[PDB]
Amino acid sequence: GRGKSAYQDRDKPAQIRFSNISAAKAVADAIRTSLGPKGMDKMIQDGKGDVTITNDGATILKQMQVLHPAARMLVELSKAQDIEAGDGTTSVVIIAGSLLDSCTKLLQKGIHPTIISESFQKALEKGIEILTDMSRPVESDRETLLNSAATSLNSKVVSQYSSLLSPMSVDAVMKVIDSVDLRDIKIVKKLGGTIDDCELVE
Amino acid sequence: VLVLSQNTKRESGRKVQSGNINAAKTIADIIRTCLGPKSMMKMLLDPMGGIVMTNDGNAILREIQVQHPAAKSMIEISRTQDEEVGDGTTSVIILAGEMLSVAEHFLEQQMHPTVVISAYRKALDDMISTLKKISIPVDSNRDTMLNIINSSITTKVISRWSSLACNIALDAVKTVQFIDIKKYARVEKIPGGIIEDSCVLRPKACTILLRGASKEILSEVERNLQDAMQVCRNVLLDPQLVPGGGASEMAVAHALTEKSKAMTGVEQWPYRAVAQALEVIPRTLIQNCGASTIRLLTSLRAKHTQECETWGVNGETGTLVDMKELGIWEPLAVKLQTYKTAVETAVLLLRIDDIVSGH
Amino acid sequence: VTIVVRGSNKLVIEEAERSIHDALCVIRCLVKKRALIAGGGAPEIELALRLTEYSRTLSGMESYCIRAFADAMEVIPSTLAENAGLNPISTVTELRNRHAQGEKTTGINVRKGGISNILEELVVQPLLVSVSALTLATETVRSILKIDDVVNTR
Amino acid sequence: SASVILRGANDFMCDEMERSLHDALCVVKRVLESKSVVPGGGAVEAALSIYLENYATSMGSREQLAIAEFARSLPVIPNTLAVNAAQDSTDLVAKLRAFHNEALKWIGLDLVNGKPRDNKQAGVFEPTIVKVKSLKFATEAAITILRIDDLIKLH
Amino acid sequence: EGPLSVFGDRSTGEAIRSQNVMAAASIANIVKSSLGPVGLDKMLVDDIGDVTITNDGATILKLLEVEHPAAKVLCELADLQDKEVGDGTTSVVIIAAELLKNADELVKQKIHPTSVISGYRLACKEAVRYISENLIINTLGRDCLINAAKTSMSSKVIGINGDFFANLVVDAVLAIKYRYPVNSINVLKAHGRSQMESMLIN
Repeated sequence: GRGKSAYQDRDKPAQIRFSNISAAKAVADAIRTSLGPKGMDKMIQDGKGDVTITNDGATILKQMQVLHPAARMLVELSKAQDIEAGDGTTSVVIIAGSLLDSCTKLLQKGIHPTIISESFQKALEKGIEILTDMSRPVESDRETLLNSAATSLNSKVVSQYSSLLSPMSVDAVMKVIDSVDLRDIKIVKKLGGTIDDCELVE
Repeated sequence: VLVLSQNTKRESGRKVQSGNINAAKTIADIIRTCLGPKSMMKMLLDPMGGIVMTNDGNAILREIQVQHPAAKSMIEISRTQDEEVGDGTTSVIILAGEMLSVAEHFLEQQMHPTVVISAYRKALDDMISTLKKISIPVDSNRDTMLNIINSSITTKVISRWSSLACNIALDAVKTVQFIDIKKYARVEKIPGGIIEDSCVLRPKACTILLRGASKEILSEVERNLQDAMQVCRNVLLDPQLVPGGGASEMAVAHALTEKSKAMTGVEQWPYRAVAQALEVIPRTLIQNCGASTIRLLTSLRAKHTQECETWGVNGETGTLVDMKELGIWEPLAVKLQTYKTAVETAVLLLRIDDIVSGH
Repeated sequence: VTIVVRGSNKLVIEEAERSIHDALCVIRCLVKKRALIAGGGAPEIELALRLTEYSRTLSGMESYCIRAFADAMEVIPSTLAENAGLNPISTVTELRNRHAQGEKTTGINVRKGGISNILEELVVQPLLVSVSALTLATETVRSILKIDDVVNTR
Repeated sequence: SASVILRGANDFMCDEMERSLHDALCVVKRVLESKSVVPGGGAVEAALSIYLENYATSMGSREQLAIAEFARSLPVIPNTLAVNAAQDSTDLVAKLRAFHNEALKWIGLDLVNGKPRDNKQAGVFEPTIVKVKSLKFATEAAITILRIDDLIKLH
Repeated sequence: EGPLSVFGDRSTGEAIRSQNVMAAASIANIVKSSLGPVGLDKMLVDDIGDVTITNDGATILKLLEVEHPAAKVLCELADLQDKEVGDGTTSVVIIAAELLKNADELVKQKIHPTSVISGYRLACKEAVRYISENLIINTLGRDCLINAAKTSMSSKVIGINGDFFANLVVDAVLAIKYRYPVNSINVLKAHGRSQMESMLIN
């Protein structure tokens, strides 16, 4: 009758879970088309008009007005993933939409949401184990450092001078190694000369 | 998809020839009746209760609010023609409309524009050579000039005292004639009295002092006089004159048609189409007389091909008579420019196969 | 340190800044973790395989869900072949097999139209990006799967 | 610089003759810009059409149809030229191909006459640089639109 | 969710890629009839009422009120094509649309656009080579220019005397042509005397 405030939403267990999965999965399949070296850009023209054509999931979700809460969760994954690793920001979202996709089946079957949440977590512990268990352990060594700095500067416009940007990125970190803090590596883009003249001021 | 801004109409190909041609043809049939001494002056009532009574095609096109660009280009055709000499403003419009009316037909037979236009532009060149190949070269000479200037003052509000105005225009033009300059004849109109109290004021540039009982009448005496001076400006550049009453149109027609069979090919039809189009002048002419246009056309080309070109449509008698004998002559320049301004317009108009607007 | 980035064109410099920024991120993630894996679907399938087995062994709702969890990993490689023109479903199973015969590095080269050794293709990502990915999204899925109500007046 | 004094009995004449004086002002230029040039009329596009058609059959995989179509999006130039020149596209277009592999490259469409003519012998030449940019731009133009799965313009 | 509230664009799936084709189509076909010596000019009359009758595809796409983003791409091509060579501006817009249409076919066959794109790229590089192998490398020619000058004026108001000028056109170019600077050929128009006395101050 009149127990809820005028104009108010009250989604029940079976009702709410549905909306969330939808909102998320919808947002996932949205940026799931820009993933990969052949991804597709999305022109994000907000209200003012300032377009933001970006391929990165995070930048896409951070420019998109998000009204529903559940889908905002994904925007948090993209941001976090882009601050905890940088790349693969589009993956965390897609996978998230998938994990939700398969679990729903279980829900519409007769599996309590909790048990599922417990199971998935158990698989996570196993997942991280195996992955890391077979990862090639690398070395300080300036060699391997230029490997994660070179193969990471390609496919872009800096690839033309990645051979120089890599060393600087290695010296910029090699010094801030008090764990590395990206706040001690002040970056300043100036207009003069070329990218081949760039320098790393200690 | 919105290839182009929402609500922006874009006619393409055949959808353009239709809306463009007709619109122009229709606007040409509006002032059509206002042709000849039997003109049917329309009473233009703007969207505010206005009452515009006139015969001139230009003045009419400047009162009728048009929206379609095609009909707008026409109002521009009458703007250029009306500025040069003045009269015949409806002529150039009626022709430009007909040419599109006869063209569209060929479009029905699926005659690609490229071919058509090609024949139109070339046909235009034929009329020019024709006009000169039959013009009657008349003398300067005060006497002649008078007649020429008179015929340019026998249809307006100044016709009342045309004789006086003539001597005034004749003097103003014969004096500022070095090629005569139409900027050396100052017109000093002064309200009061009758147009009969006028007198040319003398000089590398006189100062004609007109007089007008009213304010509207005085400005009219200025314009007609200027036109009376124009024809005089033509006898200095184009001392040629061809018989009016349609006599001209018929000639060029009978000539062009004959040339058609000599050229053959696909363009063999357009040639005739243009010639048959020139027949509208004598046709609509006799029509304003309530006589049989068809019948007249028959007897017209009849005695015309048999006994010289001196024959034309006599509206007062509703029959064909020797224009030359009656003393009906029109400056070759008058006709010269007409066919030109007409064909040209129609030509490029036919090149328009799309118009980017807003709605 | 203070990296000075001076270039001719702004779009060229801004790209240098962004790219170098990423050249560091991957390294900053390599400091707290000196590991690297061939990124390209290899790690996803590898997990999807182990987890699936980790399911049959565990058994019960646990197994079911887990298998589902792992199957959710097959999306990473599928999209790859998808956004490459290759048949997603077919390319995947193709990798799953070669992943058991070849090695963990066995991934999908979206530039050859088929399976191949990613470790020899010069395609590796720091173990951190991965580790995080699974944790980040997984916890979330659990954070909103718990919310049994969403009523906040107006 | 220069000073081409263009007369005219009427301003309406000086306006179109000035617009015409600019047409052959840029033709005479392209003809001497760069030594490399090609016989217009459609010859070029025609060549690439058949050649690329064979290239597709030698590549295989999805790239066979991808290149095939491309070779079908090239003869569209001479096809349209004939349409805007009052000529039956299909006819000239097809006839061009046969006359393009018989009298060599120098065989394009002469809209003026309306028949496969030797543009090289006729004098119809356009700086290859134009062709390059034409393709390059047009191509890149597609890749982008095909790279669009969704957008967000908002009022 | 309620991402982009009222007044918000965003096209996904086939609903968009298609819209782009038709978008490039309508635009293409437009200036498609303006190529050749018998070009069919158009009368661009913007909002302010200014009438602009032109033949160049670029000038048409720069005065055409376009709303859809994709269609604007063609206007950019007509721009790049106009600031690099000039003529053929319509061609780049025509071939562009066609390539798209031919693609849709492969699309309705289940061939992801990525596969097609890779096809237009390799084909492009090759199509250009096939051109480079048949590049008539001459040193300009006159006899050829006059013909492309006499027929480029035979459809307007200067067709009657398209000869006298055609010459004045091949002369003004070859005279101040290195790269032919168009800013060096002024066409001073003055009333008086027929178009026959049109001279070219040498």
